[PDB]
Amino acid sequence: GCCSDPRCNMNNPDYC
Repeated sequence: GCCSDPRCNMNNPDYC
């Protein structure tokens, strides 16, 4: 998933 990447977790609270 994108939350597998630290970036998506920070950048996108929608994704995570």
